[PDB]
Amino acid sequence: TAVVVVLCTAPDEATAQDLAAKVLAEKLAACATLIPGATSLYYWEGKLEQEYEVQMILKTTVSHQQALLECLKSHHPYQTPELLVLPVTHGDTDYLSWLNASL
Amino acid sequence: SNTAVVVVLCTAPDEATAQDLAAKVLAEKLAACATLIPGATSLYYWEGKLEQEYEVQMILKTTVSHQQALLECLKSHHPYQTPELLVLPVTHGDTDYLSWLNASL
Amino acid sequence: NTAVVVVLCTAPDEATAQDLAAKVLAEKLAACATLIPGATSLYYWEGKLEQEYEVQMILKTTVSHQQALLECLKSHHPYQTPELLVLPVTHGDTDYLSWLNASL
Repeated sequence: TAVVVVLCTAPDEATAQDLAAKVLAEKLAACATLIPGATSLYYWEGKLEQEYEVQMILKTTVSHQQALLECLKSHHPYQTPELLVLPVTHGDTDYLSWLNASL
Repeated sequence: SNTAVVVVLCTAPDEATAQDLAAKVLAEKLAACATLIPGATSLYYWEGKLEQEYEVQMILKTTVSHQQALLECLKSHHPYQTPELLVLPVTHGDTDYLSWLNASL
Repeated sequence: NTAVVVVLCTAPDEATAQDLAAKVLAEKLAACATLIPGATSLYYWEGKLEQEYEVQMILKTTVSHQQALLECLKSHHPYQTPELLVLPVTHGDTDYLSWLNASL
């Protein structure tokens, strides 16, 4: 029942949008915030890369994190996309139960 | 020594609301600073219906001793019924920056 | 694999954000950097409600490199005391975390 935030990035809004809609429909996450207009830098096969991406912030619970990450990975176009889980130590009571009631 | 700090996530319907919300909690000294990232889209089922709304992502910084009050303040002034209100722990940061946040409160 | 963390840093503009990112990536203090332009930073400064348009940075590194990353980011940052906060990562895709660790 403990809530966690999940970070993921997608190559464009379309991919991010149905990636979100898919895990939401599967009830593996209660909410998804998409932030386009981003840029990520990193090395890949020896070269510094700079890609345009959409930042995804999903909310779920510890109990569903593994399943959410699996689902996101399988549907994600990349082989190994960004999939990170951050802990939440506190939140509005009403928002937390709505969120739990949604999974 | 500095009190532990936290990051608060909250979304507002538009830039004007995000700004009023931020100014309010900054004035109340419940938040040291706030970052507003407009252009966001939130997807979630609301009462069985898949919604897709334009949102302004807010990231507020404060200390653990003010988090409870910050959330309550944000909830009161927020137009939404059940606004997103989550708190993430900051396990480390630049000492000087952490002092400024503490001093600001 | 060492525990992974996320570092938040705010830059005054894209040029600075990208240079900071390129720099720490080259020094191997971070494995990835996500830059989000168009962000607004509100806070009080000696009586004035400051409203700066800045760039939100999200960097990925490990706990064994967090201090060095912060020190490199700070000194290369044009500001004297920029936002530098570390958030813990409690879990993640095994292959992604392995790649983050391998990158450092």
